[PDB]
Amino acid sequence: PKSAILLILGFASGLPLALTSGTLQAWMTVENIDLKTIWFFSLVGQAYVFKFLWSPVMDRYTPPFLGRRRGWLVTTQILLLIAIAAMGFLEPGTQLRWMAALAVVIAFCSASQDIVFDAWKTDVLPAEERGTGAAISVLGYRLGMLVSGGLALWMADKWLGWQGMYWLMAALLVPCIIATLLAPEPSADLADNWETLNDNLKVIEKADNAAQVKDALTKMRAAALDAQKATPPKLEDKSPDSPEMKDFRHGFDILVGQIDDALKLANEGKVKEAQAAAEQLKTTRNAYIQKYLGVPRTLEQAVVAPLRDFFGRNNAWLILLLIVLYKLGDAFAMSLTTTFLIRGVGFDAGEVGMVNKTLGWIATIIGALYGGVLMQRLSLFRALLIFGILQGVSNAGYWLLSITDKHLMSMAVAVFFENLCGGMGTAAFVALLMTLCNKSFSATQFALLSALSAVGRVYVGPIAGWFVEAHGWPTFYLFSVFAAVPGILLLLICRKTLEYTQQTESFMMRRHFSGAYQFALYLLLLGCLLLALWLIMLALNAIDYTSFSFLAGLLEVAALIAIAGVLLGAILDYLALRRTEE
Amino acid sequence: QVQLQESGGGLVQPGGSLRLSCAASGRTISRYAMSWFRQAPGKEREFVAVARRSGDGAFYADSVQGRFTVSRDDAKNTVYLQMNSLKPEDTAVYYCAIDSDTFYSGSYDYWGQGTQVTVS
Amino acid sequence: EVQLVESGGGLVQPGGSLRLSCAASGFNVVDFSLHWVRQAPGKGLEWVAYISSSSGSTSYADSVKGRFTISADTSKNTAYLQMNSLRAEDTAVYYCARWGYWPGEPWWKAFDYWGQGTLVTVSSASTKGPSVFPLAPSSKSTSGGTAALGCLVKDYFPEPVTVSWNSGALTSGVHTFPAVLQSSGLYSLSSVVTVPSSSLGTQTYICNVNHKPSNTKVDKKVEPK
Amino acid sequence: DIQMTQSPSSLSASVGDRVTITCRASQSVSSAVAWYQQKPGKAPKLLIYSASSLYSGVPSRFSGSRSGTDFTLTISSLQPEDFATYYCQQYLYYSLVTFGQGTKVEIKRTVAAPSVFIFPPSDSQLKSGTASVVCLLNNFYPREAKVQWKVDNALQSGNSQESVTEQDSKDSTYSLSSTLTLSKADYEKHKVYACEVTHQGLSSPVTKSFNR
Repeated sequence: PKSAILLILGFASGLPLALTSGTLQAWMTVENIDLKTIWFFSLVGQAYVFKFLWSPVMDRYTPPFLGRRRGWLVTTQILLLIAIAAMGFLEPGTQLRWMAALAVVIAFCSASQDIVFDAWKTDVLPAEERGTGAAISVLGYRLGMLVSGGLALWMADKWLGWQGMYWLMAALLVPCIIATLLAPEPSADLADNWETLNDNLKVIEKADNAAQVKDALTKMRAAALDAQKATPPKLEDKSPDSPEMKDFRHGFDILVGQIDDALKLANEGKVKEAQAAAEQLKTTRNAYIQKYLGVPRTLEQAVVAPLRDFFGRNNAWLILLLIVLYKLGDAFAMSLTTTFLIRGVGFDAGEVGMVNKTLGWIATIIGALYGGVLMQRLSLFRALLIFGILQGVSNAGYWLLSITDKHLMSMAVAVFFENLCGGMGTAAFVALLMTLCNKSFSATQFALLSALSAVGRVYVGPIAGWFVEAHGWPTFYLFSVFAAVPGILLLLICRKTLEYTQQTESFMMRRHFSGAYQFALYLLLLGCLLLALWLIMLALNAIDYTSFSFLAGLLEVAALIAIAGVLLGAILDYLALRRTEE
Repeated sequence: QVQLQESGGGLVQPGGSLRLSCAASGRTISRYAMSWFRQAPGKEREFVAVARRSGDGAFYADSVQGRFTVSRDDAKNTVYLQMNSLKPEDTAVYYCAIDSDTFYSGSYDYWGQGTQVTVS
Repeated sequence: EVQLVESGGGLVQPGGSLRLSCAASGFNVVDFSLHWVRQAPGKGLEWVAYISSSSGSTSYADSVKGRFTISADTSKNTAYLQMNSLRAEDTAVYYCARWGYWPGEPWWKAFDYWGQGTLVTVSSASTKGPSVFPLAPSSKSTSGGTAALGCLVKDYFPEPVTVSWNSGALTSGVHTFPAVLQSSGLYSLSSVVTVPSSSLGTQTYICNVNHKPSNTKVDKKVEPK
Repeated sequence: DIQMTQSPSSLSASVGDRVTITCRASQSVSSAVAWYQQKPGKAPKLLIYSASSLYSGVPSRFSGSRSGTDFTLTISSLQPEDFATYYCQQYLYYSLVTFGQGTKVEIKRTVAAPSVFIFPPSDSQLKSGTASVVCLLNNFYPREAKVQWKVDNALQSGNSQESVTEQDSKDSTYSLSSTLTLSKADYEKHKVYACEVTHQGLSSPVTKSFNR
């Protein structure tokens, strides 16, 4: 049951990607439209890169229906359906119109769906099923890409048409809407429950009609009972009946007692003494029993809280370095595999490309599924180590090919093995990412971590090209094999924190060392501001009024500053871990 | 017109199995309960199984667990009865009962020949 | 020695007033809030009233408010529910459940100990002598087979009737038939039993009938006067 | 007054199959839901409290769980003693106590074919001014059946009262009753008591009479 939900939700997250990039370009090329210089385009791609920007809204606000995750999912999906149907109805026959604008809107909705789906996956899945869920979601997303790319395009070419294709996709998205309506909802208690407590308590102060005292007090009582059993922040690790947990329970016990007293007064028809009872409740609220509370009721907290959560932990920078460079070898192989097969070896483009497509698809799916099953049967760290070693070793198939003869079977075998190991590593990586989140700020943290993982993959092109054009292909692939060692070293460095999180299920809190972590955070913030200024300058340059050459220097200066901050943070993190070891 | 289609019966080998199919053409299968009837020479017209509208309800007899099996096919609008390990006493005439009235009284106005699974 | 016994059904004016008592042995009514729950014949439960003597608090359901009044005495270790201006829909079985103090596990195990129930029925029924008789073994009915004996009645002012066979030594074979409606407004079951006739001349036919509110005990047998 | 729209609304499963009952709270109630089992003619017993916790004395067969505002009660191994009525009560405050509807599911087991028996009283009942007879389906399943009074092939309606009996806590039978009560004036038109019953377990209606 749950696995079907994961599969269909991954299908949904993968469905809307192609219509803004490939099918739209095909539609323009058929109708003799260039789709260039429209000034709204080139932002459809930028939605997916910068989807981490509007993340805090997804976890700060709880919509007044379903839950926090499911309500957002339904709103995003229905917005997507309306937008896609509108896109189908729009006819570029007269002129381009705002078609790029609608495409930008659809891209934004799809990015929001991705954020919320990742957050829900992180929230609902248990520790053992993380790998299986990641594998099934990956399977669903690849299936969505497959159906959107070729099948729908062929159907529009032969039977349905460009007019009916988008209605078909909307009709296909509807069943996933009822699926997420049927989907389970996780639990989110403390901050939200105390927020509804405070809202109804403030409503009690304005209560004058003698009837909304009772209903308000009922809401407060249900919220207090729910929040009694949840755990507060900084007490997550002291979960199994700790004295501080006992005092938490004692305070909520007294709070519910005062609520019952006020409710007893209000059932008697009194109002003024009920108001005095709520005032006494608020007075005892202010006392020292108030030890833990929530992030909301302020705008600044909705943004600042996830960052402080993540960067207050221990192992915060080593995990960052691991995420940046774990799948480097696969990126180095993929960057020029096809160029190698076309020029480095004498193979035709068409059949070889198609067979590579099929073999890579099947092999990565099989690798992901097998890794998911093995990780269900194993610990996370051991599976990560095994799969990293395997994906590092499998790259040597291409060195073997480049030195060996020109038979197709050897190339097929090497491709199959490489994509299998890639799928295994992908499943383990997504499991690690889902482990690392917080279930309170899961959306923001997961989006930031995914973008951070892609950042390391982005800058591989020029170096790979220079190496392959300078020293050759077999040397390039031996180097690519030798490049998978840093990820394994990072995995072996931080195994203690991984096993601690596997056992206690809670991340620790850093306390040692001076305020050098603050200096590193300041460096990172300065680098981010410099990157934002550079992006704004590039946006202004897009108007072609004035061009500058020092932006290249500014970008690399900002990158060096950010990387220096990250490396200093990581060395401090490792030193602290070896200090608590010693 | 109204027609009832039956199949199966005949000589059955020892230690084997059988699978019979019952359908009705010309009458709406939906919303009415389909029942099977057994009769060995020594018992009454013993019960077999009955199914209400769609899969909402289904009742089973003595010889259902381990011995018979009931399958519903929506595409072909037919019901299958499956046998196993026939005792030598299982010489059984089989009746197919379709109720034309919602009362489920068991009144049978359209007569059906019914199948006959004879053993030994 | 531990139990919670309720009493109070009896003869009152139709649409009048009546007080029920719930006396609990094994625990004091101070320590546990006492709730009265009503279940109509054939339908589900519904909470009727509660009294807490620790703080003197008292509350009633909306559909019964203003007419009932529930009190208690702790020296006599019992609670009372006085019902005035009764209506036809009021007739039901009243259970006197308990609920623990907040906080703790006593509060969470709501209504852990219950009561056997008291059938409070409101009506304008009158008094007339019923007629309870065993089935004589007449030879005409089902000749040559098993005898269909039984004990059948005609009326009872209090509906709860306790029927036992052979001083409560046997129970198997007698189908306790739920009472059917009479045009007279009363209820007359007929508990029939289908047993072989191997004990026509050896086992005597004893049927025991007990009316608890009417405090009546009847022994029924087919014997000459 | 708002419930989720569902196409399958009924269940039909046999003995030994895991069974579940669900109820949803209208608003947030926390984990304050309890599950009671009431056997016929007795006060309800506390099966589950807190929707997941259990005290001593209850078999380990029963379990409970909560998700959101949904609460579920699970029985793993169905038994002959599990056939009673089941209530979920939310008990948030003393005064805001509300009960669920209740769920009773009958007995599924190997079929004993129904037995049709006629129960006339002796003719001595006529002294009291009435004559009431019984026609009963003994040891039968499932429930759906009806009885008419084809006395001398004459239809009877109104004066025939039908009622299915449950597995009471005393005799544990399964019977269906059709009782006919007539006056002394009606005694001149009908002499032999015959009942005709139609059941799913009767391929043909059963007519039964007694001779006086």
